[PDB]
Amino acid sequence: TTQVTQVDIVEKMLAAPTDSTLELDGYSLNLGDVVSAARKGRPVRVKDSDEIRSKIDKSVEFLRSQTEDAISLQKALLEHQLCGVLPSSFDSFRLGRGLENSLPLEVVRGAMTIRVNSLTRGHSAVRLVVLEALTNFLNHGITPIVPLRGTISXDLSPLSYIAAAISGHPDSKVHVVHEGKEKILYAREAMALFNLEPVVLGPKEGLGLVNGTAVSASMATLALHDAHMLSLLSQSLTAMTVEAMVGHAGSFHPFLHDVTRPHPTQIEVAGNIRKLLEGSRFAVHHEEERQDRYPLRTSPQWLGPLVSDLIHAHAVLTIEAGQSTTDNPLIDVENKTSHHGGNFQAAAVANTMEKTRLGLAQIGKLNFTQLTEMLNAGMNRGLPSCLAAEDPSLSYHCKGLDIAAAAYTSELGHLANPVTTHVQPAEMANQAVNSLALISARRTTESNDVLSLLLATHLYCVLQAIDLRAIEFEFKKQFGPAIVSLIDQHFGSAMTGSNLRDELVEKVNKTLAKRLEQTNSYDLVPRWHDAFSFAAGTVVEVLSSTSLSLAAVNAWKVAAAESAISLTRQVRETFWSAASTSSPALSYLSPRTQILYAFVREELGVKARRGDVFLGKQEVTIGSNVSKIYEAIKSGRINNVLLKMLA
Amino acid sequence: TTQVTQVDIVEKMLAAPTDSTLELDGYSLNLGDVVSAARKGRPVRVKDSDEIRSKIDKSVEFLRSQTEDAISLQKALLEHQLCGVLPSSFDSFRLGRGLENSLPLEVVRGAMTIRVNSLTRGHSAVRLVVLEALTNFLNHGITPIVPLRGTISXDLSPLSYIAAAISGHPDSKVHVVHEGKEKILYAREAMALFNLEPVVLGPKEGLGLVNGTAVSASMATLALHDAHMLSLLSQSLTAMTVEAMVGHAGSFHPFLHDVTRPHPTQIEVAGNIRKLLEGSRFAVHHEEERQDRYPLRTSPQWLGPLVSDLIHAHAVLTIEAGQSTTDNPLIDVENKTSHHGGNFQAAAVANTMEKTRLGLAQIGKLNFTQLTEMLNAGMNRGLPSCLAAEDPSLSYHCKGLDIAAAAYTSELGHLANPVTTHVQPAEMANQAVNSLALISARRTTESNDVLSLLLATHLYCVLQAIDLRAIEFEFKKQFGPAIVSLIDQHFGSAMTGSNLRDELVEKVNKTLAKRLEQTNSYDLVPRWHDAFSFAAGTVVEVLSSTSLSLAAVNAWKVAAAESAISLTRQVRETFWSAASTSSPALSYLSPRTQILYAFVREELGVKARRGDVFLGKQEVTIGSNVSKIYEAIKSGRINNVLLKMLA
Amino acid sequence: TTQVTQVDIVEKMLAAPTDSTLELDGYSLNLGDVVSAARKGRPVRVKDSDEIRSKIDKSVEFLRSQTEDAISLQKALLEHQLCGVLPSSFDSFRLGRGLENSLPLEVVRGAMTIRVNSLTRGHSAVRLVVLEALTNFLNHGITPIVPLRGTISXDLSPLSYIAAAISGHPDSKVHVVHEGKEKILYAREAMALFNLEPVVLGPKEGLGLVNGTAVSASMATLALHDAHMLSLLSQSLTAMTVEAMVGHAGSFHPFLHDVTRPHPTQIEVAGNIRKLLEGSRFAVHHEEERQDRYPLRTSPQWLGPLVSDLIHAHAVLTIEAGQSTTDNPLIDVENKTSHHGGNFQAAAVANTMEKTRLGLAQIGKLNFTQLTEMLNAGMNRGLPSCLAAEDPSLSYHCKGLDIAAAAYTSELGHLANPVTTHVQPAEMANQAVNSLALISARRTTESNDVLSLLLATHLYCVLQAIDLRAIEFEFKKQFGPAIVSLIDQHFGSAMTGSNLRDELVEKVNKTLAKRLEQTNSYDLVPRWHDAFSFAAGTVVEVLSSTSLSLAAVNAWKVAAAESAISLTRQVRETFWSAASTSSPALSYLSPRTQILYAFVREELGVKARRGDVFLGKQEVTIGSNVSKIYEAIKSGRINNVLLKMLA
Amino acid sequence: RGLENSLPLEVVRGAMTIRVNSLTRGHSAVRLVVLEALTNFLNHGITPIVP
Repeated sequence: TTQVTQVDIVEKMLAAPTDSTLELDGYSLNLGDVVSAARKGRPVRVKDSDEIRSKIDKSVEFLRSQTEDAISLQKALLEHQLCGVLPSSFDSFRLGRGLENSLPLEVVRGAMTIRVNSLTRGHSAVRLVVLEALTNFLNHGITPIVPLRGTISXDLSPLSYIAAAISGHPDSKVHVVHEGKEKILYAREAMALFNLEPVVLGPKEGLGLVNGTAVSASMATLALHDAHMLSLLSQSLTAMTVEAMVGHAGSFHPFLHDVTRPHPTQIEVAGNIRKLLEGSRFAVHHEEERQDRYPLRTSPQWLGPLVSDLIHAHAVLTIEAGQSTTDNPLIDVENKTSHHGGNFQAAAVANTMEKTRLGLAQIGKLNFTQLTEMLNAGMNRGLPSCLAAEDPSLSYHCKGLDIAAAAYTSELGHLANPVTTHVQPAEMANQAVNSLALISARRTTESNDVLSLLLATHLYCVLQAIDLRAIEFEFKKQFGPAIVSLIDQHFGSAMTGSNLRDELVEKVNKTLAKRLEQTNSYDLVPRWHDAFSFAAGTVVEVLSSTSLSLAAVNAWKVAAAESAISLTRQVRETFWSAASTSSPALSYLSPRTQILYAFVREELGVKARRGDVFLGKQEVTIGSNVSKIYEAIKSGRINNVLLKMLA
Repeated sequence: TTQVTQVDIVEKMLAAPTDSTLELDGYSLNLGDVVSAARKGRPVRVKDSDEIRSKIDKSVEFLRSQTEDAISLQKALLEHQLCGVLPSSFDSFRLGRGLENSLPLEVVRGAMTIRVNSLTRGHSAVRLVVLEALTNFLNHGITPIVPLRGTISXDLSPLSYIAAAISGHPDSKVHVVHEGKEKILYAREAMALFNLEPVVLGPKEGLGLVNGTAVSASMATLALHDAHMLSLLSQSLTAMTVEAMVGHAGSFHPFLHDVTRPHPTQIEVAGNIRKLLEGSRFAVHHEEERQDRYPLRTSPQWLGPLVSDLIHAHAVLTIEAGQSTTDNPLIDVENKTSHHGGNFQAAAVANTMEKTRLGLAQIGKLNFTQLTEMLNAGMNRGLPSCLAAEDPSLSYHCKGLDIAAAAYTSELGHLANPVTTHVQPAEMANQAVNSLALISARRTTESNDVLSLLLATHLYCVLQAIDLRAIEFEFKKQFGPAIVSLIDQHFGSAMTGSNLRDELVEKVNKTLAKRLEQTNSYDLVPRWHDAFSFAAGTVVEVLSSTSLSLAAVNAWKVAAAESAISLTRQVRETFWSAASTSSPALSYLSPRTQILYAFVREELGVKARRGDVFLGKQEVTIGSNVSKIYEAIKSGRINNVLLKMLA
Repeated sequence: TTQVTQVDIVEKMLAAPTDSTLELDGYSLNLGDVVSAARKGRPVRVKDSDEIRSKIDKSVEFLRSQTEDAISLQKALLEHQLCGVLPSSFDSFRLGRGLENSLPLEVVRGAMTIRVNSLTRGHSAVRLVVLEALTNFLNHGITPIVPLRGTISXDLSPLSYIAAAISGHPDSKVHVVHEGKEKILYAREAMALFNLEPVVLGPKEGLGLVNGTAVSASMATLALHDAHMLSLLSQSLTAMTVEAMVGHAGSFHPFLHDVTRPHPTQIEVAGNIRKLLEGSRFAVHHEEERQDRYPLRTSPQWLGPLVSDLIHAHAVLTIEAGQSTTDNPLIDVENKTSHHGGNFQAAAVANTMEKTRLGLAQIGKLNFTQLTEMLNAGMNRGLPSCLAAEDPSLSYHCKGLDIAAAAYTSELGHLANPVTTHVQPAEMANQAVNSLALISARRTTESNDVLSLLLATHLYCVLQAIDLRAIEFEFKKQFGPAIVSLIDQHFGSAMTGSNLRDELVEKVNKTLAKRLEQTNSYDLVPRWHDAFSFAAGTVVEVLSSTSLSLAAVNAWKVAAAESAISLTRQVRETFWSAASTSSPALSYLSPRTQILYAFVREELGVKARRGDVFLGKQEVTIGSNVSKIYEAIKSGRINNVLLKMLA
Repeated sequence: RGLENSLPLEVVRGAMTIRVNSLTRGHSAVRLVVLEALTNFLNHGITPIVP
């Protein structure tokens, strides 16, 4: 639909407050909201309504009227569910290790937020003091430690650990930061510290808690949120690769989408890239009288299908996470009746994770092909061998990254296979079909991580590639006239009263380019002597009817190259002398892509790399720098940059 | 969205005329249209309009104004494309074998239809006579033979074999039916049989003919079409299994979907099933004081997500097949400019196919779990062992089908893995990313096929099950009172003046049912003696205070069992004596599901099966029957009976 | 182990007689045997021995001593098994279509052969007359029609259709050839045409006939057989590509395998390639002072692992197909005891198929990367653009095949995913684990097929490449001196008494080669003018101190280029005028690889291609030719030419 | 948490052991003092953090 783009969605999510308290009313909770609560420690509370309180209280009352095994049964439903694996002791912990078998804290916080929001719909019949137990945990930084695996997503077990924690189970353990450091204390031990009192689960109040898809919906919401970002970064990387490659903006022309193949997201993607490329002095906007490969040229038709899936996933997950009661059985109250269904079958969130993971693998394949092309000397239209600043003979700057990019891409491929086709006949066959939503959600989450390493690698590389390209442009700017000059100083007199000027200038220059594009692997000196050497053979053809010794041309050849090698060395020192805030790239880069350049180059401190050898020094590794770009993506810091350049 | 459902789409598709000529205008082509013209030999033609003819002629005229190599180049860009593999001779052909390496006929006709439509948009710049070359071919049943494999769906090769066929190529075979029998002639050797004249491609009139998605879009349209039907059949099968299982309709109540988890497609599927179940005597509609399993109870939330993808896929494909120019370059006549993009990257159609194939596996899994549960004596609530009409000892009716069901399901799982993750650096890396659309379409088509096998098998089995259920019902109808009769005849006098009446009849009936549930694998005689034998134990409890000999009750037992044995044998013969058109099943089945039962039991001839042993003969095999149902699905005959019961 | 190689196995298989009758004795059956009897209509029979007949009769006699229901039960355990799907009528059949849902003929014959062999072991307890029922069927070309799908390879159904065919079932069709043409008759309607008498199964003589792996083992044997050939063809293709690429044979030196990484199969493959490369004029054998890519250089370590699996698979299958009773129960006559186990769980054969299918994808990938590199003008060391004989402008010879290659490879990837991970809780859960052997065998067979398409395409392309290489060689042979000639004719006098001779000839030749490497995409005229134009620049350097006009050298340039243009055009016509049996390629190709070249260029008729444009005509398409090579692989005709060049 | 993006210590220790064992075959041409650098790391519980 040409109304609501991924960007609209990202801006909405990014607008979510982290300070103001989030109010759960059972219907307006959105994806940006759950993410702010899970990761940004946003305060959370069941909306101060009365309507909400009444329907809640009414649900409970309707049940009270239909005291013994009611509580006992709950204990029996919680017992068999606390069956997951977790480190038995703290002795197993090690530096940077220890909690691998536990669900990420943000997933648990997001799960509790979604758990409460749905219980406010007055269908579950669980006391308001129980929902409050959960919001207090969230507001006091108390997060239950729950096993990573064990659920088939009909999320009974992980949810039970949450219930056990609030109900103060003896073996229940929780996580919490106690001024300065983080600790893992027992449930009743943590609650004691914050003056919180353990709740006591009553009639059917246990199924109303352990039933549901809150844990899946939570991790899935975190994953879709991260994937949107990666999607927009991919598009930004495309625009910047079009620039570094000196490609064509025309592939993103409205006629090639809006008109001829009106897929709303093909239009959306082409529109975004078109926008990013506007005002670019790197990319080509017109031609007068040429190829440009699929990685760049077919990028909208490649990413477009993926984007609609991500937009679709967003529709599904906002309904799932903010407007659905996934418990069972459910009460109708106003109609005085209980219904037995299966709203706990998280096939909806599983379906979004399966589709997103395949999409994450398609985005990675696209960007990999663009990046590997740009890193291929015989394909990147002139750029230095491995994006090395100095002589390639002792510099292979990005070769390893080119390799790492393939490694990430391969892994995304395997990760992309479906999880939902591996359903087993669980629970004495009563749960013969289960969604496997959290397992799918977990796989998609790893794919986000792997794509992030790939895209952080691509960003690092294009930056370096456009700086180099900026250097080529600075050089060309001055060498263009210099060629004309050194020509006349050596041939003007050699032949006057002829047309041996406008022609020799046009053919020499046309021959120089032709050869220099497939000689970008040569070290500086040999490259230029090779260039004009070929250029000489061109003068011999235009100036056939002229009086000149072969030593009178060989002098023009050694002088032309000499100037080129001296020029190039000049432009280079100028660049490495000026701070990045003054980079020559900032005068060719589009105003919008210039925003990401500055973010990485200025705010993240990762600069262009000269080359250990040349510098005669081993500087902070490339990896240490890629790692910094990677971390900006995982923390989300880059999100606003992306929004700002695409808004 | 709650507007437009899968049935709304199917209805619209099945409304596509087969006789009325189809006029292509570059924007109105439907998926119902495309299908009628490819599988229903519906006449096609480029709409008789001046507008169409105008822009067509203009696109050409624009080109003609920017001599020799123009045609040559197109004899080059057609030479290297005719590189697929196909039987070199007819000496290879065998009985029911020979064209495995050729593209299905209907796919070619559809591609032909789609090719033309897109050409009418005037972005191509190809003569109208050429478009007519294809239409004539379609109108005369002239379908070229094209290799099954070879393209990476950037579909150059497949299309080339279509061009060379209407361009009269010496080594360009085709397929047609010459009154009575079909044959495989050569291009000009078939066109000179229908008065057709082979066209000659002019300037860039080859690329505008071989650059496109036509072939993929065609096969994808046929696969999505078939998948829509299978998707409806799966819901029908769900309803009928709820009946055969004497399950609960409450799982499809609007409160458990429309109100609690408002996913449009979960509501859509729940509604469909609720409908089909309305007025069913088999399914339960309300209790009064259970445990339906997930295969039945969670079907809406299981199928809902898949349904939304098929509906999303329809939106993608309609725009692709009926409103997009997937060629390159593209001309903007009313702007005097040529555009170089990449609308040939069929990622859009591959996306639909990838998601559809996964959906087909999810459907298969659901129906399999339903079917296998219904075939499990320990889970099917009292149905006969293997759905055998007579004694189980010498009857294992659907044993093989349960196993075949698992076989088809397993195959569906492996088929569902993605194809788009196996992209290769094709064509000197220029085509580093390619959609693989046709290959994916091909795989999805195979899943359509295997699901058809699974659903045909499920249909066969559910039918036999409800008849057997009908018989159980008729029996329980007459046996109920019989029990109350023989009870007095033997007791009554045994203890008059007390309450040993209402109680003895309740408890005996109750204990009689609890033991029959798990004894449905016994023959008939021992089964019934087992039942009342257990009952007699209940008698000893109720009639504790009474004067009766152990032989007095043993007489009651044998009598009861004898009555039951005779009774069941009676209700059976009554069933097998009456034509299916008078089957007692029609008295319990819902009005809507009865339609499917009648379609199979009558129009198909596939009747219930009593048993080869019993009947002392070997009648047409189970398979031959299942094949009938399968053949009804593949031909599309069952399509209107599906719309009929759901519309 | 270093004993027994893949070739040793192939040799042994291709040594299986087709005329000499095959005698089954329950322990000697080979995989070469099984194949000859299923694909080579080789006569089969239960070895004429008393021992065999003794234990057979004894197994029966043991049973007969522990009347009615005995036969009935077997009419029940055959009823429910004939549940597969197959065309209900012949009105469905079409040209080259009709039996897609039936098991391949050869598979049935093989299963038939294997069934019998296992029965001769006397563990079954089935009459000898029954075994003869099957042998006769095989000897008379009577092959029953059995449904393609249905079994989970615990292969009850498929086999049942074989029993019912020789047991004379009314609804049990079969296939046979009645002098001249093949037909599909009924059981007794075909046996009463060959004087055969339908057998009647007695006590437990049905289970001992339908319980087994026969069908899976059969298809797996045929697939492994084909895979062995493909595996050898892949190594042959590797060697020929090293030639066409003028690569290095050093990568196959024994020190880089036998000594440094002693993996038996890496040594085995390295040896095979080393061999084929012995005495090659194309491949380099030693330097004297490079960079072969992994597709060529790492082929032994890439194919080695896969080869070991095929050899391991052979060991598994031979024991399975020729020395195992996969029925149940099983009788130990000389111990008076019946055993209940599970030798019908074909996990063994599924294992072979799963690993073989993955291997087929690894092979395809390797050969694809080799082929696509050879087709890349920028990587193929000087070969013509798309392997076009004439000017590239109007010739893109193998463009379509590079793309088809990627297409086949992508398909191989998806096919390679496992099938054994999709096991379902079949048959009321009694068969909770089942091998899925036949389904896996079926998939592996398809990979055999698609790899054949890929390798046939690779073979076609390498052939064209070496001819073109041969032409380059013949040209370089005569051009070398020509350069040294025209150099003196124009220079020499220009500067006598100096060293401007040995130097000018070296540097010019050197710079002439460096520019030709990357100019192989130019037509011919501009190409050569481009070359010496660059050369002239080198002249100006060497002949710096000499009296010569710019028109003096420009004369040399044009002269040189003119010479080259004429020369190349001469060596070309010399090539196209001589029959292939006299192709200059035979002078450079290794003795062993020449065998493949001759097999294709002669016996197959597939000649090099000059170009439709140039020749001013449209000759048999590339595809029709590739199809020939493909057909040679499928028929197994190329098998002996493979053994011939490797033996 | 913290070291998820690093290879497990045992893999690195096993890698160093295998690295040395193969360098003793006299095909690599790497000084013995270099192989010793690796065994000392292993014997002193020094394990390089690797991505």
